[PDB]
Amino acid sequence: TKCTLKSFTVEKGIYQTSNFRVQPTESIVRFPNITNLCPFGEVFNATRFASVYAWNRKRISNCVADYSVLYNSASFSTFKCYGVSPTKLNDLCFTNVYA
Amino acid sequence: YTMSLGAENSVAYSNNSIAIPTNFTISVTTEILPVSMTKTSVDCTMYICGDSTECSNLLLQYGSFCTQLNRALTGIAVEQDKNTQEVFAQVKQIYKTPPIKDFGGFNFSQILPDPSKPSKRSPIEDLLFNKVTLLICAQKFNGLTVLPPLLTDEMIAQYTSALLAGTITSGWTFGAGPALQIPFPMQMAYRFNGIGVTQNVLYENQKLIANQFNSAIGKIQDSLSSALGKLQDVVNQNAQALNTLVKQLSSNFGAISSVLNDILSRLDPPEAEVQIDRLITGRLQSLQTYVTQQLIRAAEIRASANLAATKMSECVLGQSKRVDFCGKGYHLMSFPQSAPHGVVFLHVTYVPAQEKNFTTAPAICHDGKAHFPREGVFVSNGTHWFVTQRNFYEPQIITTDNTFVSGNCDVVIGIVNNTVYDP
Amino acid sequence: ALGKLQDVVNQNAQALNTLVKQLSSNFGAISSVLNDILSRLDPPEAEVQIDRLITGRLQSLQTYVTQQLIRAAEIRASANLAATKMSECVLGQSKRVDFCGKGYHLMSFPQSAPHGVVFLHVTYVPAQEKNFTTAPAICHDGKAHFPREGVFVSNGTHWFVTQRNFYEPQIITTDNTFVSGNCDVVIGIVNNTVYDP
Amino acid sequence: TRAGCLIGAEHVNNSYECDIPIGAGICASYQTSQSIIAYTMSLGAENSVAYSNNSIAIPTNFTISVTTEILPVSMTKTSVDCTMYICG
Amino acid sequence: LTGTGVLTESNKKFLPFQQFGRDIADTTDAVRDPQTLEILDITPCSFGGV
Repeated sequence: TKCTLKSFTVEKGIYQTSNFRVQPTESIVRFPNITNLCPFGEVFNATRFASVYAWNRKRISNCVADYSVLYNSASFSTFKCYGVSPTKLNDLCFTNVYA
Repeated sequence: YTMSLGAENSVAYSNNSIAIPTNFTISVTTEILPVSMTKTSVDCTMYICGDSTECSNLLLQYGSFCTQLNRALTGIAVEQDKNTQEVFAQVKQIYKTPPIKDFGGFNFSQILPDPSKPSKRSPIEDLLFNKVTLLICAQKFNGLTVLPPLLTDEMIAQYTSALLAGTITSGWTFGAGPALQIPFPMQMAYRFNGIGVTQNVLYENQKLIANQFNSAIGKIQDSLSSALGKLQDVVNQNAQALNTLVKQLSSNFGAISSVLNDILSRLDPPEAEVQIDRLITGRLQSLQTYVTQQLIRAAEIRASANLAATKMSECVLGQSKRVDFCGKGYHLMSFPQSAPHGVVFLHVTYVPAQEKNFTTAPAICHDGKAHFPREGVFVSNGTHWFVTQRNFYEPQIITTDNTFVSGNCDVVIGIVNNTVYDP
Repeated sequence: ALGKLQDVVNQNAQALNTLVKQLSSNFGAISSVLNDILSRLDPPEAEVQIDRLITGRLQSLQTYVTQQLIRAAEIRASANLAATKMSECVLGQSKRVDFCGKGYHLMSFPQSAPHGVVFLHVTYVPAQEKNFTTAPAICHDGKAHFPREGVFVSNGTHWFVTQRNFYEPQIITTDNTFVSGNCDVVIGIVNNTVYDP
Repeated sequence: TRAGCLIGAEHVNNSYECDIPIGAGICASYQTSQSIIAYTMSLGAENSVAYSNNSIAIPTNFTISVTTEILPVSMTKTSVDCTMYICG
Repeated sequence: LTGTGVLTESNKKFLPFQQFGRDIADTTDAVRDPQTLEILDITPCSFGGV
């Protein structure tokens, strides 16, 4: 009361302090698990690529996505992710991955 | 259509023409006044932030704003508590109705509370509470709590029944000192005597005034049960302001999302601080607009509660000679009723009904001496010259203690020659 | 006490203290001092810091103007009440019930107050009580007599006329009553003689 | 109760004058060895007026009573300049 | 989607193409499990004032 009123001689009455809240202890994490793995080897290293006007389209779904394998295969020049953190891909769920 | 302004009549004015009433009505009229409203309190943490830590970190440079808004809502809540305590406490003493219900023909049964009901209200208070209809946990999970009022509805009805028992047994002595008992025909005759109507007018037709009062209370009973828009729009405005605050959470305000956990699920705080601070600015602007609207509404309900406390102290605790303040007509007494977040009065007014056209003279001439009336008017029925009071036609003959002399007769442009009886 | 004069000064002084303490906030800037911001930054990148402090201090100032105007309306309403109470309670005697004190109002004295006024209402309060057996009319010999400005009371043996706010027992004469009709039209009436001197 | 969950206060069956208002017809006070009590408030004296068809009460003495009533009239006249407030 | 609250049982079945639930103040108050396929109600444990 002295903290929320900022005096040391508190007059009688009704005063409001912070409310009674309950701290959670556990976290329950619900993802569907997939045995299959998304293609990255022949996607990031193929034998022949097309031009820029006829760009190659690939659909990636029904698999578990992971970016750990890209850090040991080859040294990329630019790795830029806009609109989302690159370290928070595993904390979300991917929806409609297109290459 | 072009709107009309009522009936279109001319008063048939002459220089010697007087309309004295002969018969009359006793009409009780109602008046609806808000007193208080719902005491809501908004905390900033659950409203703006919720259960977020960096939001409470970033809100500390807007913390005196939230101290100011909590100060404003607590001041509004104690102001409406002071408003309800100021309106429904004019006596410090609770008076009760005697079990004998002989009031001189007056039926006080549907404004006094019924002990057979589980609640302690009158039936007019019952069907007046039933007309105003007052999502709760969904608002309270957001941080929008509603404080309960200080005086409960049983306590407001108990104060109302105390004021009613004081108005019936004492009338106006209990509002100006100790309660002096007086029977109700002499009390209602004193309310006539405060106008200018003599007491014998009531004492000769007491059953007619009692039947007019009981039929008029019955007409108020049938009129209210078949509105209360002075109390309904206050609850509608307050509930619409709270629903405006509820739909002032889905606004993005120029950010990518309106949910803070949705923002934290996809952004790091170096690229999230500007969007969360934009959401702080938008939600604090919404809350500042709500506090400004609630303060203007609290000033309006405070002015209406000051008017209601003035009307209770001047119409309930006494007879007011202020015209069109306690009803439409010459005011006799008023009866307060409890209401959901307000007060309802029942202003009983003397209203004259019939009228006849009379030839008059401001003074008469008996023996070269102008006789002016003490408290009445000279009228004529064509041949005979009579003195009557200003609200009923009582044929009284001209006698020298009913008039007073002033000078000679050739100073008044309108004067007649008529013999005083001089007994 | 004098709490209605103290709460106004407390609200105004603490609102000025709120305006003083609102200058220390950053509002989303690197510092709350314009001298510190202009000392550590060039003008072509400090405009967002100065503009954000202008936005925060401006919003706090308009908040102060809003509460000060609402409190100005409240003190204007209370002072219009005070001016009406001086012009009616002090100048003149008011018959308005519970407007110039508790009781029948006689006169009032204003006193000067710091940012206010204090009235000293002098009110008639009646004291003590005696129960009397009363009647609204008396009957002498077939004529119903009604009191002019008082009430009929009785101590048990004789019938007297007295006024309604003080008890002086007077002999019921034909000078202080008036006749209206015959006796069998009033439900409460007594057969009591008039001396007729 | 309806105002909420109150701890650190003893409920009493008596009713006193409201000292510290709580809500829903409940007020708290300090005087009950001495601890915070909670009670339903009183509204005044419980009595009835002796009414009858022919009984009136006429006062015999009186008390001239002087009461006080305090109303605010003015407040402090403050002025704010932006060039000295926001700026410097 | 991360949130805080108390997971209680429900009786309002969703649709086979629906997964999500939302109310008048855009808070998630009903949810679909990805494996159990059971409707669960979210009630916050933050209810009270001091």
